[PDB]
Amino acid sequence: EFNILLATDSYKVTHYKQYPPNTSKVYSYFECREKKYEETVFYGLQYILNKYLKGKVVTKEKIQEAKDVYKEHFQDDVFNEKGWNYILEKYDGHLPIEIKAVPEGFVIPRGNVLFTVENTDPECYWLTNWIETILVQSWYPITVATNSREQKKILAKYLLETSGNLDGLEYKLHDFGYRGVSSQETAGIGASAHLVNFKGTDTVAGLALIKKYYGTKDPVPGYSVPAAEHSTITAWGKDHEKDAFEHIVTQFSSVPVSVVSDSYDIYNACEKIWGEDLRHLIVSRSTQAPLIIRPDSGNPLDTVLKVLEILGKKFPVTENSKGYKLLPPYLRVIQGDGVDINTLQEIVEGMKQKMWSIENIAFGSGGGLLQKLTRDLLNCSFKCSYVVTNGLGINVFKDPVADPNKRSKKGRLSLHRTPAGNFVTLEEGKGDLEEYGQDLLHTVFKNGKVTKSYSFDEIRKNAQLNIELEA
Amino acid sequence: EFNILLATDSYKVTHYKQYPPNTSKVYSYFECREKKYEETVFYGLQYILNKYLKGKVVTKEKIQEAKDVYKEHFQDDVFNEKGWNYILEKYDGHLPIEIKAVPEGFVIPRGNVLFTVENTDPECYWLTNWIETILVQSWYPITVATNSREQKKILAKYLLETSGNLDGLEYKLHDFGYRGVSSQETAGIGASAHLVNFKGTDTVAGLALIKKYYGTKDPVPGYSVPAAEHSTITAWGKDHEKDAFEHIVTQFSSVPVSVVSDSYDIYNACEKIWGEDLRHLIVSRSTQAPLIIRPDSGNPLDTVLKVLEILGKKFPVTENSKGYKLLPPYLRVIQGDGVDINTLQEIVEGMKQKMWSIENIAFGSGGGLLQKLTRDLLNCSFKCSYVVTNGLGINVFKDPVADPNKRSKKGRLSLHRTPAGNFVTLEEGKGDLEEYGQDLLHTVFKNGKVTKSYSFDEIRKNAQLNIEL
Ligand SMILES: CC1=Nc2ccc(Cl)cc2S(=O)(=O)N1
Ligand SMILES: CC1=Nc2ccc(Cl)cc2S(=O)(=O)N1
Ligand SMILES: CC1=Nc2ccc(Cl)cc2S(=O)(=O)N1
Ligand SMILES: CC1=Nc2ccc(Cl)cc2S(=O)(=O)N1
Repeated sequence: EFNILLATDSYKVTHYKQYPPNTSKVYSYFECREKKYEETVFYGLQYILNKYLKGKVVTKEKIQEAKDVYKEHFQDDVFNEKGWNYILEKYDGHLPIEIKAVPEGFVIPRGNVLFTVENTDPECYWLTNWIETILVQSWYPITVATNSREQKKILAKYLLETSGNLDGLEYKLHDFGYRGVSSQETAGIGASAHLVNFKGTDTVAGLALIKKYYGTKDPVPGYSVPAAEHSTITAWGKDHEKDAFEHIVTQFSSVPVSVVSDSYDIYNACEKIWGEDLRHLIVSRSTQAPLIIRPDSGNPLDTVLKVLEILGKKFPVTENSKGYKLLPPYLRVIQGDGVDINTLQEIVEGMKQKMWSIENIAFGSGGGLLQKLTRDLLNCSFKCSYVVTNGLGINVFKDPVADPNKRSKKGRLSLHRTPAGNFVTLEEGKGDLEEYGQDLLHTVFKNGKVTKSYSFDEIRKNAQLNIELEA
Repeated sequence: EFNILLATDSYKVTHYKQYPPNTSKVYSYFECREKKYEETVFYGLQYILNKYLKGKVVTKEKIQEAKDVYKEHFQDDVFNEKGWNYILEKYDGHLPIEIKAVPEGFVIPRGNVLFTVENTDPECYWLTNWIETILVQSWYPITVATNSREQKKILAKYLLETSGNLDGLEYKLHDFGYRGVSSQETAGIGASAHLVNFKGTDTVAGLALIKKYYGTKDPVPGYSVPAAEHSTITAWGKDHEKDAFEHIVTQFSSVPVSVVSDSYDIYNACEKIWGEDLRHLIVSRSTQAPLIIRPDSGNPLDTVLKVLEILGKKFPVTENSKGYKLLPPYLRVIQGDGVDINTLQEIVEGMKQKMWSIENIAFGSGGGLLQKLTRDLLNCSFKCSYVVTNGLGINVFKDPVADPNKRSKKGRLSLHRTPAGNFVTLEEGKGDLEEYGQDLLHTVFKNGKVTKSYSFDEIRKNAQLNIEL
């Protein structure tokens, strides 16, 4: 069972003895620190609040286990038994903490306050930063959601340019990252973040997370289609690739089906097997059930362009109203190897240069989508900005001489609309001057209870692209 | 509750319809595919076997739940309900799978078989690759342990060169990565993989994992010391940094204490605050309880060197027998910002250039150690190499025309010591010829039961550096 007393960085165990004497309040905030990715999608805090922070999170047993662990971990007794006991006895194990946050799904420019944390009991001044570690892990769903949205922006731009519309945009980037992430828990979190922007996923773990913690009107938030892997093609034997292909597309004759085609020779597979030997099985398929040919190796751009040129000569190509080439509706391509935000851009631009519509292709991404990201990408960071000691509030901050990029904000913070309709973060309690209207943060957690929640449908709406929003 | 029927890539739900008819056996293997990082530490499988694969993992309720989810997920009825029913009825929900693996901790060159997976009942040919997704996640503890070990190699080389020994090597790289990883579960797994090589960690989650799944003779596998953060310094006010420092070092006067010193001006803090105003509180400290000064911003190399030069002029420096400069034993430095394998190398080389012993410094690493890694780094990969169809075994593989690096191995595999004492993977069942020694892969899982386990102590022993031996 999860124990919040054992879910912090070790050194934080010793912090209650390092704050100024008579400190009654510690107030801290989270931002994606300023100075690509000029704006971030705020998503994932609600998961952490519900799974880890709400309700009775302290018991006599959890206190004793933490005590015994830290005794050996530090080779000394430095653990704050009395402080944790106080929470157990006074509040029945419910955290005396208030957290305020921007609504989930909101798209906010870098350098803005996203959430704030403070203790609501003066005895629990040390509690605010004890929970830094688990709250800061929100960097991950934020970063996945943000990077996934940036890829949607690229896809939207080129789909609109080459086709005249955005039909099917939300299925253009499929999550293939289940095997390439660091754990089962990470898989569920990351896949959910991607589903903020898209509807295609093979990372099943994401579905149950959204259903439990966020909720959608629809039965599931994400979808998949039948698809082969190398084992189901190569198992037939090297001389029987065609037999495998025929069996698979015949088994899945009335639903869309993806078939990895590069086991031995992608170009032969496209031109001779699909393009000649099995062509009669492809041209008979329905628009609702296309064959989706999947290259999976080689230079991504070069391979996509050559696959398209091959198919364009074996199948009847049309020219859409924008002047771009379009495969028949029973035949599509998915590129699911080497795809990240950089190569995605290079592929779609290269397709556009060669007059291929983005209608023809979809992308899959695994490691690039869910694993190749760090806290450093958006500079997600939690810092103390305000304390009260001897009854006096002081504005605190760090400001390292050799890195102005690491300077933190001062004092009590609030988030506001500017006269032009943008975001601004006010420091030093200046929000109380009321020159900038109401604070846009909401209390989302207070004294062990979740006080404000968002459905996954609301989050998706908040996270929409401006291009989509242009009705 | 975790449901194995829901813990695979979606498309694998459809694969039982795609394999050749009359297939009784699907045999697959995991390797860190060839084409730095020439050898990998095998660690983490035992965690997965115990937490996810062993015992009764199939129930009626789990089958129904999966059926319901997949109906909506695919907008179609594809789902091998009968296959899963069979496992439930015939084997009380235990997986009819055999897994053979190299012992955990083993250090193996790239491009060798590390573990193999096969069904033990012909009805369950589809099950071997169902569990690919969960098994392949072993890439993470493998890669963390491997990358951590490579950093230990660098530290050892430079510590030996500048000091003549390896004293304290196992405390030279501390795990600061708890806040920088993607989840609580990842935190525990990653921290445990680092502790294969070192003993210093702030990622508390790793301790409980090792105790539950591996075990150590000592009470805990990893340790920490009291340390400040920016909040405990800055809370005192901008004009009171010295007061914060004095309070903290005095609270922790008889144990090592790390104090972040870059809140406002690291160089001022080292030269005027530690080096003058509070010098008297430092030079009095025990050798077992030094002050550990922690810079946390700026160019990692330039900052470490400037800090050492400042400290060397305010405190009595000696020259060791190798000719390198050494701070007094009550004063040490930790660099815990921007450290990864590349920058670690650049810092120790830079220190050696300026005649500073590696004895003087330790390193902390967070995102670089536990998060900035992918499955692509060592090319961790799981592929089918052997199937039996109509009673005939056939060796199977992929070999993409445009990428020879992705060619996979053929047939039944085994791992052997070579006459010169190296490793070789034999393909096409050639291991049965017994021209080499015994197969180094051992059965670790069979039909729902974990059949061979390793302690964390054994794993650390297996993962030792050559220079340590
Ligand atoms: C549906 C589908 N699923 C996948 C999952 C993982 C990978 Cl790695 C590849 C695919 S696909 O491209 O065959 N399509
Ligand atoms: C053509 C195509 N269709 C799909 C339909 C549904 C899903 Cl969930 C995914 C795809 S695709 O991206 O593989 N390409
Ligand atoms: C000098 C020093 N001592 C330590 C003792 C124990 C641990 Cl666990 C870590 C360290 S250090 O690496 O911060 N530096
Ligand atoms: C003991 C110790 N713990 C830390 C944990 C996280 C960070 Cl980020 C920094 C440190 S330390 O360098 O103060 N030493």
